[PDB]
Amino acid sequence: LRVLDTSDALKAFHDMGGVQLICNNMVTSTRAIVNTARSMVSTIMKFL
Amino acid sequence: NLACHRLETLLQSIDLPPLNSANNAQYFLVEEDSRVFSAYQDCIQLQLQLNLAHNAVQRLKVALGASRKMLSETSNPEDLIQTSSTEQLRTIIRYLLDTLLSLLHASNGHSVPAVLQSTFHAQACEELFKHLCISGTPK
Amino acid sequence: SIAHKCARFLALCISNGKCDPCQPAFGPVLLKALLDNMSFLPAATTGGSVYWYFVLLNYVKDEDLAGCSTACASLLTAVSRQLQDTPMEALLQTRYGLYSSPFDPVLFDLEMSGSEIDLSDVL
Repeated sequence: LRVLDTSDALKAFHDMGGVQLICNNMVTSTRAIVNTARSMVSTIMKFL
Repeated sequence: NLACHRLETLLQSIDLPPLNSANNAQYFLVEEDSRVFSAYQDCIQLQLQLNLAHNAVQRLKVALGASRKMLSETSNPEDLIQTSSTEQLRTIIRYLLDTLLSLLHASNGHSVPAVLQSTFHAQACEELFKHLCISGTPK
Repeated sequence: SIAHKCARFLALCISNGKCDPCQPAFGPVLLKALLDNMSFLPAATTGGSVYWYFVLLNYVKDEDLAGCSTACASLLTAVSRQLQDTPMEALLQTRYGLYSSPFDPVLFDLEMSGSEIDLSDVL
């Protein structure tokens, strides 16, 4: 965040193709990790 | 009437998200619960005094020389089932299930009569659960 | 009081059943009387009266089982289709575990002894 304060920082990020790589990171990360948050199952198991 | 009405306005003052009854159960484990509890306490207690007072005035009116409601010979059993209070309905159901359990134990574990076994077919059984489990008491 | 006295008197008539050979027993005839009076149960007025009625029925049902079973089955069908006849009460039951209808004013009787239910012991 700090190194992307200036406009030129964003411009250079776009120039050397960082956005495509981060989008790829989105695809891999979203496809990779499964949700670990306490779902409905834990709620229904809480009072048993 | 005014207490139960305020209870109605209280329950109408509850914001309703998309229906996820899991969250409704999650609410057990907030001041709203206590205030609805108090309002229901007042409404149900006031119903209790109203009911005892009505029973007392009916007793007094009968003792005065009057008579209670008379069952006419032309009365259709089905409409008086329909024109009977739901509380009467639930109570008498509980009694007659007690009676049916007594008959079942009265068989001493032997063969249940085949008439009721044939009677408790799929549709009748489905209809009785469909009508009771959604609305009936847990007991 | 009247229903309880009548129940006591019929019980006494059962107790002294040293009937003559030409005298039929009191059991089956009273039983068909209760079967005849089956139809007016939802039109009754007093919880204790019908309670004692059911006490007598429960005692004397040993004589015949078919007729009472089919009659009560008809009652089951009728009162089951009738009982289902608002979302607010169900909402209170689900959200708060609070079952008794607050808007319906009429009650019939109270049960009270000093002795939800956990069904683990029941299991």
